[PDB]
Amino acid sequence: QVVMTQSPLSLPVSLGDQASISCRSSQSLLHSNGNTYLHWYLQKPGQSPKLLIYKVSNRFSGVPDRFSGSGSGTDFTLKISRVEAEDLGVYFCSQSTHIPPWTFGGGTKLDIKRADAAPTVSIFPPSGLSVVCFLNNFYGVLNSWTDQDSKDSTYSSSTLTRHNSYTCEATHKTPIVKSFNR
Amino acid sequence: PTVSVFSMFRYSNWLDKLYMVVGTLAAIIHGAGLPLMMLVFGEMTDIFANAGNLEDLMSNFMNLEEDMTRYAYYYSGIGAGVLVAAYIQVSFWCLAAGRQIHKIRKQFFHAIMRQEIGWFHDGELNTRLTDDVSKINEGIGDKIGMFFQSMATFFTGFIVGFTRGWKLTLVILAISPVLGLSAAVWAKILSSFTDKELLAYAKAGAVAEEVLAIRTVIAFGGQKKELERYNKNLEEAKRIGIKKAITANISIGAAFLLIYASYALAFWYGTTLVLSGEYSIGQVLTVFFSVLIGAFSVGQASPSIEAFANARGAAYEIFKIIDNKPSIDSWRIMKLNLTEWPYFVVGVFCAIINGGLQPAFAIIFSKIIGVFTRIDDPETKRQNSNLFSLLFLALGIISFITFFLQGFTFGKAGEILTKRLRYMVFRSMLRQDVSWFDDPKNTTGALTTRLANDAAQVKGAIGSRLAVITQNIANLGTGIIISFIYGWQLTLLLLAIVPIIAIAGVVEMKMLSGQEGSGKIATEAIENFRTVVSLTQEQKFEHMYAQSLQVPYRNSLRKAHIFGITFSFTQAMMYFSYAGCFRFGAYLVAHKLMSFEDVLLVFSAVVFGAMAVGQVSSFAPDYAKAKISAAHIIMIIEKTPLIDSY
Amino acid sequence: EVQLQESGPELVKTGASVKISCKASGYSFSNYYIHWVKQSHGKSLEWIGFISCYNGATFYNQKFKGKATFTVDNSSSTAYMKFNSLTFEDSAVYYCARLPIQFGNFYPMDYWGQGTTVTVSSAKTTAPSVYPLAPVSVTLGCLVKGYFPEPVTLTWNSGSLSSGVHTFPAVLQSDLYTLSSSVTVTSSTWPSITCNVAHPASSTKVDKKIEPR
Ligand SMILES: COc1cc2c(cc1OC)CN(CCc1ccc(NC(=O)c3cccc4c(=O)c5cccc(OC)c5[nH]c34)cc1)CC2
Ligand SMILES: COc1cc2c(cc1OC)CN(CCc1ccc(NC(=O)c3cccc4c(=O)c5cccc(OC)c5[nH]c34)cc1)CC2
Ligand SMILES: COc1cc2c(cc1OC)CN(CCc1ccc(NC(=O)c3cccc4c(=O)c5cccc(OC)c5[nH]c34)cc1)CC2
Ligand SMILES: CC(C)CCC[C@@H](C)[C@H]1CC[C@H]2[C@@H]3CC=C4C[C@@H](O)CC[C@]4(C)[C@H]3CC[C@]12C
Ligand SMILES: CC(C)CCC[C@@H](C)[C@H]1CC[C@H]2[C@@H]3CC=C4C[C@@H](O)CC[C@]4(C)[C@H]3CC[C@]12C
Ligand SMILES: CC(C)CCC[C@@H](C)[C@H]1CC[C@H]2[C@@H]3CC=C4C[C@@H](O)CC[C@]4(C)[C@H]3CC[C@]12C
Ligand SMILES: CC(C)CCC[C@@H](C)[C@H]1CC[C@H]2[C@@H]3CC=C4C[C@@H](O)CC[C@]4(C)[C@H]3CC[C@]12C
Ligand SMILES: CC(C)CCC[C@@H](C)[C@H]1CC[C@H]2[C@@H]3CC=C4C[C@@H](O)CC[C@]4(C)[C@H]3CC[C@]12C
Ligand SMILES: CC(C)CCC[C@@H](C)[C@H]1CC[C@H]2[C@@H]3CC=C4C[C@@H](O)CC[C@]4(C)[C@H]3CC[C@]12C
Ligand SMILES: CC(C)CCC[C@@H](C)[C@H]1CC[C@H]2[C@@H]3CC=C4C[C@@H](O)CC[C@]4(C)[C@H]3CC[C@]12C
Ligand SMILES: CC(C)CCC[C@@H](C)[C@H]1CC[C@H]2[C@@H]3CC=C4C[C@@H](O)CC[C@]4(C)[C@H]3CC[C@]12C
Ligand SMILES: CC(C)CCC[C@@H](C)[C@H]1CC[C@H]2[C@@H]3CC=C4C[C@@H](O)CC[C@]4(C)[C@H]3CC[C@]12C
Ligand SMILES: CC(C)CCC[C@@H](C)[C@H]1CC[C@H]2[C@@H]3CC=C4C[C@@H](O)CC[C@]4(C)[C@H]3CC[C@]12C
Ligand SMILES: CC(C)CCC[C@@H](C)[C@H]1CC[C@H]2[C@@H]3CC=C4C[C@@H](O)CC[C@]4(C)[C@H]3CC[C@]12C
Ligand SMILES: CC(C)CCC[C@@H](C)[C@H]1CC[C@H]2[C@@H]3CC=C4C[C@@H](O)CC[C@]4(C)[C@H]3CC[C@]12C
Repeated sequence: QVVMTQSPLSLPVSLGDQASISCRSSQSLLHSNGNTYLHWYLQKPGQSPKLLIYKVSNRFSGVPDRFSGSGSGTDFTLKISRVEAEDLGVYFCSQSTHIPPWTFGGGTKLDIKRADAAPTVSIFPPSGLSVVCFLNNFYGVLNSWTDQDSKDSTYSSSTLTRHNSYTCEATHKTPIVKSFNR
Repeated sequence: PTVSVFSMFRYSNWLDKLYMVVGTLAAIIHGAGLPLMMLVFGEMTDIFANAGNLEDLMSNFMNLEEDMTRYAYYYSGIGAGVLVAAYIQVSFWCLAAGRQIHKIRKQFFHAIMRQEIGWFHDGELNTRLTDDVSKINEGIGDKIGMFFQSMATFFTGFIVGFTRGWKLTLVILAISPVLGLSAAVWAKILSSFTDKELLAYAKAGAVAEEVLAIRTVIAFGGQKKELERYNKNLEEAKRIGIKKAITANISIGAAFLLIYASYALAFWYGTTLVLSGEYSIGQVLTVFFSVLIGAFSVGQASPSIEAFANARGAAYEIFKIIDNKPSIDSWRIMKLNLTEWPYFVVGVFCAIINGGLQPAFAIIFSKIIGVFTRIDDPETKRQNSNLFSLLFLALGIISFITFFLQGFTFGKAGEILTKRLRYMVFRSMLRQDVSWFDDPKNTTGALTTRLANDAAQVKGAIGSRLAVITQNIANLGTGIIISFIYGWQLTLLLLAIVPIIAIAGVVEMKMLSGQEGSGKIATEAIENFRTVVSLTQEQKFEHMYAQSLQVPYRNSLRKAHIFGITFSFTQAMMYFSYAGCFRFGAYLVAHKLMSFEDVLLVFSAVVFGAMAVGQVSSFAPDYAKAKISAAHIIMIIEKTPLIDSY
Repeated sequence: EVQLQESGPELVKTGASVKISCKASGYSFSNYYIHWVKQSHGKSLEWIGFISCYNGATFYNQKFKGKATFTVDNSSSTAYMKFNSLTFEDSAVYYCARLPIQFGNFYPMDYWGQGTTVTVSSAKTTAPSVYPLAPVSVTLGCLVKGYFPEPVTLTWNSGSLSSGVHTFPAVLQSDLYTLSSSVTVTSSTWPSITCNVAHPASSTKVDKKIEPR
């Protein structure tokens, strides 16, 4: 029942650069036969997860030399030398030493690193009550999140469904507040 | 000068034709039984391997016995079918051959008594009557069934291999030609072994019978001259025998090495395919065993064609004669070979090593299959399979070397002993007196057969016996010990059928090998043909011949059925051994008292150990006859004459 | 070319049962186990169990024992995973992977299926409610509320306005989905546009023009 912990849930990278994804196990993954059975798979949206690395460092047949694996014990690392456009996805690790329960890592999505940005936070009163907040282009509550756009690689909403003071705090890591009265 | 193919069965009626047709049908059915058995064996091996892999995976056999009941049923069904088919084939072909040979004998003697005085040509006619009909019998008898059974085995094995795994089937096809060629050479050497031993001595036998046919030699005092004349041809015969002991043994050792190298190559490629995930170990077993046994059988059935051609040749003259329309129309023994202890030591060592080759093969085979009945790292599995393939190749090399060495050493010791015994016997006979030569127990024929047979049979009570016993011990004793170490319950069960498996091997070797009154009337008629044709006793002599043939005819017609049933039962026992052994093995593996590796080890070391024991013991000569001939030779050597002429 | 083709996405009702498939091609089917894995949204993959493609022997995770059943059809060389008494916590993406029988757990899951999306919900078909959103550059947008099931092909000006649009993914709001859309256009074009929502499952087409407050 090994609990595999992937250190970076999200990892922003850039084209033609090195990326490193870490994996930590709650128990030593070295087998009695001297081998460590940790494998790295890549999963793209809507496609089957593809085996990249197996047994810590061995490259699967067909995988380019871009991908390398290292580590031992309870600390492993997958390294991509030059992040190409065909490498964006979810990289997850998997152990096979301690079964029946095959366990997998949480996964690591590769975001594309660009310049920092600030959201264009706007609000809208109802036109059934429902106040919406649109936080576009940044780097009873119900939230949704868009994916990284292909053009500028930027994220973009909230909905609350009395009191006249209705505000929305946008405490980004770069706070912004927008207010409106009925 | 041979007769037509469809002219040799001219004396076969509707019953003989039906016998031949049903016999070849049953022979095809019997030949198609071993590849089907290998298919079932591969499926059962796959069951065992999958169960073992799943058990090794879920560490931290519930359907095995139920699944093995079905395969025991399949084994038993194939065994009963093989029983029936082999009985039908053997019995029917034997019956057809016997009836046709009876008719041929009667017609030949009828025509011989019908010839003219100007026709009556030699000796030669008697030898024709007693040997050409036996040649026809050997040619039109069980050997046609052998040929059809082996053709069926070859075709069925290759069809099974191609339908089960065509890549491995092609890989073993690439070596099938040399396998069939080695099997054919093996069969030819085994079939023409005694005839060549007679041909080697045929030169010295003429000098022996000419000198012994003796008063002139005693009077003129040329005993030393004739002794050296005999000793020269004895040297020649000994040289020819040593050359044969080299050649036959190196050929059969090359055949053994080829078998084991085929094992090595086929298992290396099959383990590659299994580790790649394309094949299963049971599929590999099925393909390999089917194709290999078929390729061996297709070469094993090569002396049948030679026997058929010899039958045509022998029947040509007989049919010409019977179609002639004449004008008129009316410690003490071992000491004898004590000077060959350097040969005997090497022979015993090589026989020990050769006998120990079967348990070593059992161990290596069980280990290479048990590699795939457990789960492990891919690299570890590949390394183990490579090591065991190399071990198969080493087994083959050691088999070649030790087989050739044992054969050559024992054959050279036997040839030296035979030459020495013949020389001393001829010297003591030349030293004897006319009072000894007049004794009607000392006939010229009896003395010549003492020189030709007894002197050549004494080695059967020393080297042959010692080699056979040593090999059979080093094989079966070590196999039984290892099987008791690894799985004593399965060993105790298989010990009950060990004797039947050894007897099956013996009976099958004798079956592949093919192992008085009427002759007297015939030779008297041929010798006194002038007086017979004067007294017009042709029809009466025909009657006496036909009445003297009746008891041998009935004996042959009964021995047909007897040998058919015993051969079929001994063949079906080899099939029932699978069912019994692997049913008990399924029980013991499900109850965790043993593993499939140890089951395979016990099987291969006990069942096939006993089969090899039987195959080897089929070559052992008669020990009682050998000791009687040794006593005869010793008394003639130690006989001292009264009127000494030396 | 090893391929493990899985069935399409399936939307079922709560408490019912459903059987998903994984058809293998390009290799010896009977030499591998087929493992089943479950991935919920925002969660790591979780191993359900495996079946032997040789005879059909199964092993289940102790959590899923009883509510999942593995079967195999060696003729068509397919594996099947059947649920029993489905529930909301069963809505996830289910993958099939192959594992060599010769090296169990000593060898990775080399090939996987593309995944089968199973959405379990008891709600019935509903009509989407469209609500414009205008302020008190100009940002506008019409929100879709209380529709079922997926999807709704929202569009701005029937495709003639495809730049500066942000259609956020639909999120479940008490057995009914909610979707939003944003459009930022220069201050000259508004209030001097129309959003079209199309729900094919209910066969609804609603066109709404944004009007200033
Ligand atoms: C009819 O021909 C022959 C007759 C004889 C001999 C050789 C012949 O032919 C070469 C050797 N004489 C001397 C005693 C003697 C010494 C050693 C052996 N041990 C062997 O392993 C052997 C040796 C020769 C041939 C074979 C096989 O063919 C053979 C075939 C299948 C299976 C076998 O074992 C598993 C075989 N084993 C042998 C046998 C016997 C006895 C008479
Ligand atoms: C380790 O694995 C394996 C090992 C082995 C085998 C298979 C394996 O794996 C599948 C096959 N064995 C196979 C042995 C093997 C070879 C050849 C034969 N032919 C004959 O006897 C034979 C055939 C035809 C005509 C005649 C005769 O006119 C004849 C006349 C007189 C005396 C004879 O003899 C005593 C005669 N004999 C024959 C039998 C048996 C070898 C070892
Ligand atoms: C129903 O079974 C059988 C029926 C018959 C025979 C053999 C059978 O069993 C294989 C022999 N036939 C006549 C041709 C003939 C002669 C000899 C052989 N020599 C061998 O195969 C063999 C030799 C030595 C060692 C071993 C093994 O350590 C061994 C271990 C596991 C499995 C095996 O084989 C499936 C093994 N084999 C052998 C084959 C064929 C007549 C009927
Ligand atoms: C397994 C099956 C197919 C075998 C069938 C074999 C049949 C066709 C054979 C086997 C023994 C044969 C019998 C043997 C002897 C005789 C005596 C003879 O004066 C007339 C024919 C007759 C009565 C034969 C008839 C056909 C027969 C019964
Ligand atoms: C005289 C008679 C027995 C000759 C005919 C031989 C027959 C019975 C043999 C020859 C080839 C054999 C087939 C070879 C391969 C396979 C595929 C396997 O997955 C099932 C059995 C099956 C389908 C075999 C059935 C039996 C078979 C058809
Ligand atoms: C002399 C012979 C014909 C007697 C009868 C033998 C019968 C019972 C045997 C011979 C070959 C056997 C077959 C060999 C192989 C297989 C494939 C396996 O996956 C299922 C069983 C099956 C299909 C066997 C069924 C039983 C079978 C047909
Ligand atoms: C003529 C002599 C030397 C050889 C006779 C047998 C030949 C035709 C056989 C024996 C081994 C066979 C090869 C065995 C395995 C493979 C791999 C497969 O993916 C393609 C076919 C291929 C490459 C086969 C081609 C045909 C082959 C070379
Ligand atoms: C000279 C006679 C007696 C024997 C000839 C044996 C030949 C045909 C055998 C021996 C070794 C065999 C090769 C062994 C391994 C491989 C690799 C595999 O991926 C394709 C087939 C291939 C390339 C085989 C082809 C056939 C082969 C070359
Ligand atoms: C069947 C007859 C005609 C020929 C057999 C000889 C050839 C084809 C076989 C016999 C033993 C075999 C070898 C056994 C073991 C090994 C070690 C492994 O790490 C690589 C392959 C290699 C080196 C095999 C190559 C093929 C081989 C050399
Ligand atoms: C000749 C008689 C008296 C005894 C014969 C003993 C034989 C069968 C025994 C003795 C020692 C054994 C070997 C001991 C160890 C190994 C290493 C293992 O990884 C493969 C088997 C192998 C190579 C064994 C093969 C069988 C073997 C050679
Ligand atoms: C586990 C141990 C005790 C097993 C010992 C097995 C012994 C007793 C067996 C194995 C091989 C056997 C021999 C095999 C062949 C022959 C030739 C025959 O013409 C006389 C018996 C004789 C000479 C047998 C005697 C008994 C024998 C030596
Ligand atoms: C050569 C023979 C006669 C030696 C004597 C043993 C023979 C008779 C065989 C036949 C049946 C066999 C038994 C069959 C089943 C079992 C149950 C198992 O859990 C232990 C072994 C045991 C008890 C076997 C012992 C050996 C046994 C008794
Ligand atoms: C329990 C142990 C000792 C094994 C049992 C002994 C077996 C293998 C022995 C005991 C008696 C032996 C038989 C004794 C005599 C002959 C006649 C000979 O022309 C061929 C071998 C043959 C047929 C032997 C075969 C092997 C044999 C059956
Ligand atoms: C009398 C002649 C023809 C045969 C003598 C041996 C017979 C009776 C023996 C040999 C092997 C035996 C089989 C071995 C194993 C099993 C499996 C078991 O679950 C049911 C009985 C069954 C199927 C046996 C039936 C009887 C059997 C076929
Ligand atoms: C008589 C001997 C020499 C040959 C035939 C052996 C046969 C009859 C033997 C060998 C193994 C045996 C089986 C071994 C174990 C069990 C389990 C037990 O709970 C019921 C009987 C059963 C199923 C036996 C039935 C008989 C059996 C199949």
